[PDB]
Order: sequence, then C-alpha cells, then structure tokens
Amino acid sequence: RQLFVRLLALVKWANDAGKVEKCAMISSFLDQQAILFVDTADRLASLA
Amino acid sequence: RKLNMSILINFLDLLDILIRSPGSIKREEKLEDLKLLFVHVHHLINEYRPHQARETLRVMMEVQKRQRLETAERFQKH
Repeated sequence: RQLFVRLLALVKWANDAGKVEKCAMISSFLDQQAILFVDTADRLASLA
Repeated sequence: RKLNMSILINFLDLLDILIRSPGSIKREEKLEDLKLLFVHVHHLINEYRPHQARETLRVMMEVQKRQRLETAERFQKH
C-alpha cells in the first residue's frame, strides 16, 4: 500500500512535469543569458 | 580625454543595459573593435607625446648652454 501510494504521488507530481521542465528551462536560459552578459562585460573591462 | 570620458559613459550605459536587458550577445564583439581603437590607444595618455615637444626643447638645450655662457660672461667681468 505504501509503494502504491508513493507511485500515485509520483504520477501526480509528474502530471505537471512538462510545465515544470518548461519553466525550469526558461529560468535557466534567462540566468545563462544574464551570466553571459555579465561575463562579457567583466572580460571587456579587465582587458581594457 | 573627451573620447575617454565618452567611452566610460558608454561602458556604464552598456553595464546598465546588460543589467536591464541581458540578451545582448554582440556587445563583446564591440570589444574586438576596441582593438582598433587600442591602436590609437597605443599613443593614448602616458609616455609618448612630450617627446615631440622635446624637439623644441632641443633648441632650449643650447639655450641652457647660453645660460652657462651667461655665467661665462662673469669671466669677462673678471
């Protein structure tokens, strides 16, 4: 019964896995763009 | 000096833009163009222009000798 309840909870959590992964990818892309811009600015400043 | 101040202002503006809109990926490419400006920067602010004025100072060098000649004039007064 505990195993079946855990499987049901995992299924209920994965029911929104598509939206979860989409939002995570959007956040990761935004953070990567921000980090890339900051790194480019810092590299240009250090070079100059 | 005005161009350096403008470059600093533009760098501050680009930093503010990257903090406000970080989707720019070509900004670093402009740094490559700075290399061209770096060529001009090869004679920017430190230790190359005064030498040219030293050319005129070359004449003044002989004037310094004339100053010594001024002291030599005292020998004539002797």
